[PDB]
Order: sequence, then structure tokens, then C-alpha cells
Amino acid sequence: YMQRRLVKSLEDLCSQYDLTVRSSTGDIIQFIYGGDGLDPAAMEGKDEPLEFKRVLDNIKAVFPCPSEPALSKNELILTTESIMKKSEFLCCQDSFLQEIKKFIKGVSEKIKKTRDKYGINDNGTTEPRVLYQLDRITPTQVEKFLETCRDKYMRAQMEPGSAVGALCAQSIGE
Amino acid sequence: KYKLLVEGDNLRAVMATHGVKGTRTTSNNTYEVEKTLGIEAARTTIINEIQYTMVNHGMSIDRRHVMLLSDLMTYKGEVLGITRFGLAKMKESVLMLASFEKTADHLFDAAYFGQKDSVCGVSECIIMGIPMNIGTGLFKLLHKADRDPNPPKRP
Amino acid sequence: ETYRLWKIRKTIMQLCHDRGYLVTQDELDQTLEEFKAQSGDKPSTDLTVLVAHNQMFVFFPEEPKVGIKTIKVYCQRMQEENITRALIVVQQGMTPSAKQSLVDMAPKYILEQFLQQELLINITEHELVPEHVVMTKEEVTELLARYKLRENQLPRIQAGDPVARYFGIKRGQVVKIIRPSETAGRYITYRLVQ
Amino acid sequence: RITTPYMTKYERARVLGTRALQIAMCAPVMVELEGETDPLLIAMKELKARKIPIIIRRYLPDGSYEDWGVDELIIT
Amino acid sequence: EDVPLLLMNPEAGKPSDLILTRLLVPPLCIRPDLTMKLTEIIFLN
Amino acid sequence: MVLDKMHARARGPRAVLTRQPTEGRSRDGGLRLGEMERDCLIGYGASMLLLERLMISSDA
DNA sequence: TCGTCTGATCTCGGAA
DNA sequence: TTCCGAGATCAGACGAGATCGGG
RNA sequence: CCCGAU
Repeated sequence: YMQRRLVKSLEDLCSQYDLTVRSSTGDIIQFIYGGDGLDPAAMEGKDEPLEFKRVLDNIKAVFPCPSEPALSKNELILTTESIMKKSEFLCCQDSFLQEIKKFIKGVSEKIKKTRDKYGINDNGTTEPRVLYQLDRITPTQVEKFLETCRDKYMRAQMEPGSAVGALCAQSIGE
Repeated sequence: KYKLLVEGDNLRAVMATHGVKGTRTTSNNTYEVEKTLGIEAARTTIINEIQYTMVNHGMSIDRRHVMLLSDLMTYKGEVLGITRFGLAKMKESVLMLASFEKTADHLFDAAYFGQKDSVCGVSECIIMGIPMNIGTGLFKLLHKADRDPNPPKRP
Repeated sequence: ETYRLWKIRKTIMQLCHDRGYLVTQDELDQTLEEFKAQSGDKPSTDLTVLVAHNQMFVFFPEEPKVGIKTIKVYCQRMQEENITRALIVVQQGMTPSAKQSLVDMAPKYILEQFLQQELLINITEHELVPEHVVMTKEEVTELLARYKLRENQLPRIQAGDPVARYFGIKRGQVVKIIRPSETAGRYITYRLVQ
Repeated sequence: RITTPYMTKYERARVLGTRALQIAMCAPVMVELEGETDPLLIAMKELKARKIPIIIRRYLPDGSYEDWGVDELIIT
Repeated sequence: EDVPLLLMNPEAGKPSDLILTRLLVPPLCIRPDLTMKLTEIIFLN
Repeated sequence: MVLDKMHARARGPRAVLTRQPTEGRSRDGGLRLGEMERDCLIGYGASMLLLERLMISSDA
């Protein structure tokens, strides 16, 4: 019965094409669906579309780039600003675009904390060469990291016209 | 640290007493937050007290579903609970109400008023056999064949 | 005890600061010691504020149940001072014949009514109530246009809602609600009033 | 110009919905097909080659519209 | 004048037909036991 | 045993009153796509399916 | 099978 | 004295998964 | 209506 009452009120909602969620009669229930306009289905764990620790380690392993300079802390924050305002990342609303930036500086400080212990990056040459593979973040990866975190964020939006309340009635009822 | 939970209902008489910081006190009765603390706090309890009772039973759920159910339930002025009665105050069309409970009274009363309903939603487009506009019937499709608004002939 | 005859005065001078009057900052925050100047006298009306806009007139009638005659005590000084808005902060409540006397004299003078224990907490600084902001007349026209929405069709808040009654809002105005979230904190919703 | 430039799953379904039913009524095929007899399997070959004679009429709910060619969209 | 004030949209129907002096019988194609209630009327009619 | 329960109905008898397919396998069946499965077909957003599944191949 | 909401009479209480 | 209005106190409603199988 | 399946 509680499945029946729920879906007999919530069935005629769909996220319209200007991201608003309206009733059948045109009246607005939500201005964006759920604040960010994001699918709960495509949503990653913790109610966040990315879980950035997993994507960055995925990018480092799918694209390890040997013979690359991998310099950091002085270039990483500089490459992540040159890429992020580059003809793109306008449709990313700047609540997500802050969240990349606070994660990138969060992994920018992790680099300098290791290079604090040893291994100066004077030009990227110390005598034990292995030390530059401690936290390798080389700028072929960090630009592929952004082009993935953009497109994973853009894909996991609420597709317009998606019977939004009819998803809600199942997900409360089941 | 100390707090105290009551089994009562008189909220603002509890919120106003000496010693209780009334800025931080909640209920679990979403009507007594609506009467006392506005509608917007009554939205946040319907978010909370569902998401409190859903994580209590295991049963993880996205908040974006509860952020929709609460925001439907309180968007017409007051908290409209999803019963037979709350549907009358939410929907205008008759057959969507008439396909729900009280099919006798809802059809006669909308004949007493001269109720012109348009056929929208899904509980009427399914009854009438129209392709519903929710989902795949939202947009419509054109064809891309060779055409132009052409010049006429001289008359 | 006096945690009231003071915090009520603290609340309404938070209230009429939010509604956009000119309360000087030192008059806003009082500790109880700043109100212990009058603290022994008033238990055993000496409390009435007039403030003007950048003009309301609050009342604390010492009668528990304010009757029609008690309103009629300051119906005349309402029209004497040419003041337009008033407040009647009551102890128990109004007599059920007296609430019509507000709506009989509706468009001339406003005179909204509050209870005592309704006002003993500032519901704006409650953690559950988000920051309502009354929008201007031109703030509505840039709202409706961006969403291509008619004035109706917005989500609706009642006129007798506790936060609409706080901010003092007639029918037809649109509040802007900044609901705080966890990923953004700037989940903005609007509400037309009923 | 303001809606999402990604072809939604409800637009891919109906474009494959009606291009299947068009091609099951002897429409001209745009992909020089290779023995597929299911009309639906022809239509996904039409989508991936991005040759479908269909323009999506996207209705903003005020009543205004915004056209989008199926060539001019990002499928998944 | 006073028909719309009872909220009866008079294009749909005036209040004189809230009571029954004639009665439509349903067609035979939608009843191939309600026929038995119809003949019980014409007996009493 | 599955011989007593195997069942398929292509197009057969319709009920005399409402002209929908009948109920039962003894009367050549047709199984009710109930209103709970209507919401499943709503939540997928499949609009043209529901016109096909509740007007075309049931009561045309 | 109560369970619910509704709406319909009474009565002690204040205003003129 | 008056009483006009309002909080208090009964009575009636119309709800309560889905399908499938046979006597 | 019973019964029985899930």
C-alpha cells in the first residue's frame, strides 16, 4: 500500500530541459534536481560523483608516462590552473570545481611532504633516480585527470525528462 | 555532555524555557516543526527523519531521493502528507485523483464543478492512451529531409 | 526569570534589525546586567519601542489576554503618531474576538501579533531554519525571467508561516532561501508567499 | 543553445525508436548495410555512423524550443 | 447570475439537473445484473 | 511440473464485456501487467512502450 | 476491523 | 443583560501488496 | 469463494 500511495502522487514529475523539476501542471517543485542536478544512480559512494582518490590512482596506472619530468608543487598547482580555465569547465558549477581544487592542493601538499623528507627537485635530477617515483603526478596524467573528472561529472547529471519522482517512489518503497 | 529528550509535542513551549538553547532543538513530529519553526525546518525534518530511520535499518539511500520527496511534500504552503487527502491538495486533474482512492466522490464532485482537466501527467495519458510526456515523450522529433519555404510564382 | 523580559527585547531588536530599521548596535546587544537597571521593578508598561526605517511600534501589554479595549488603548496613539506598522507581543494570546479587530482594520495599520514564548527564541538563528531573505521587486523580475516562470508556479510559503510572520511579509512577495548543504552550502531556493 | 549537449538516454531511445520504424517501412538507408535484417540493428549502425535524418525538438517547459541535430550531439 | 457562485460552470451544467426526472439507461454492449436493477425501476415506475 | 504451468498467449479470446484478454490459462490466458509494473515502466521513462503495452496490444 | 480526518453541536467568557 | 465568537466534545466515513493455479 | 504457488 505504501508503494501505491507513494507512486500515485510522485509519478508525474520529470526534470525538464532547463534543469528544473516541475509537476505536471507546470508548478516548480525543485529548481535544480537535488541541488546539483545529479543522478543518484550514476552517483559514486559518499553521494559524490567522483571519489577523486580512486580516479587519480586509476589515471596514474592506466597512463604511467615514463621519460616524463613529473615535477610538482611548483608546476602542479600551475598546470591545474592553466588547464582548468582553458576553453572548458564552464558547465562545471563551481562547487564541484572547488572540490577538484581542494583535492589537487591536497595532493599537492602530499608531494612536498615526501620531498621534505628527502630528494630535492632542483631540476628533477638527484643521483638515486628512483626517488622521483615516490609521488609521480606527471603532467600528462593531471590533464587526463581533469578531462576525466570533468566528463565523469558531466555524464552523471540528471538526464532531462527522467521520471524523477518515479525513481523516488521506487527508491523509498523498495 | 548532557542533553535531554522529551516524549511530548508542545515544541515552542519547550524551546522557550530557561536553560535550553532553543536554537539547537529538533523534533521528530514534522507537523510541530511546521507550526512552530516555519516550513523550511519542516522540510529538513522530513529529510532527516526519513534519512534517520533509513540508516537505522541498514538500507542506504541517496539523499537526492529524500530531497525530492520532502520538497514535493512541502511546496504548496504547508506540509501535504501523501495520503488520500494530501493528493487532493496536490493535484488538479480528476482522473489522477479518480484512479487513486475515493473514485465515487472524486468523479461526482468534479462533475458538480465544471471541471475542465487537461490530459497530462501519466495517470491520465495511460488511461486515455496518449504517449505520456514524462520521459521519452518530453521532446518531439523532426525530420531532416530536403525542404525550404520556397518563392511563389508571379500572378 | 528576567531571561525573558530581556531576551524578548533582545529578540525584537534582532527582529526589527532584520526587517531593515535603524537600531544602533549598542542598543541591540544587552547582557542581563545592562537590563538589571529595571530588573526588580517589572516583576513586582515601561517597555515600548518606536524605530524607523532606513516605523514600527511594538507593544508588551501586561494583560495576559489582550482584549479589544486593550488594543483600543493604542488604536488612538497609533493614528496620533501617524505610524503605520505596529507589533503586539502578548503574554498568553489574543481573545478570539480581538484577532478580527486586526483584520477589520487591515489596510490602514498593520499591527502584527506575536506570542511571548514564540518570541523567546530567535528562529532565524535556529540551526534548522535557513537564511530567508526577502527579495526586492526587481529581484523577482530577474528570477521569473531566468526560469521563464509566471509569478505563480513558484514553490509557496504560507503568509502565517513563522518565518514569514517574522520577516513581516505581505502576499505577493518572494523570499530567497539559502539552504545549506554539504557539497555546496549554497543550495538556493525561492518561495512565493501566499 | 542552453540545454545539455549530451544525447540523453531518452533521446537515444526514441531516435532509435523511430529510425527503426522508419527503416521498417522501406526508408532509404544511410549506412550501406552489411546483411542486418533486424531494423533496430540497422539504426544503431546509423547512429554510430552519425547519419540519421532526425532533428530533436527539445521543449523548454515555458513553451520555447531549441532544435538539435543528431549529428550535433555527443552520444555515449 | 447565481449559477457560477455555486461554482457550477454553467457551460457544463446548471443546478436543475442534480436530480433525476429522466434517466439514461446504459447501452446493452456494456452489460452483456445491472439490467436487473433497471427493470426493477420500470416495475416501480 | 512445468507442463501444467507453461503458458503463452499470442492472440486469442477477449472477454465479452471489456474486450481485454481473459484471465487464466484454461481460457488461453493473458497475464495482467499490473499497476505496480506500470510504475516500473514509468520510472524507466519508456513512454512509447506504455502506449504499446497498454493500448496497442491490449485494447486497440 | 479499528484506524483515521471532518464538521456538527454545546458552554463558559469577554466585549459594548 | 446581552451574546457573538470560539475551544471542546461525538459520529461518520472508506482505506488497507502483487500476481499465478485448480476445483 | 476456498485451496495452493511465489
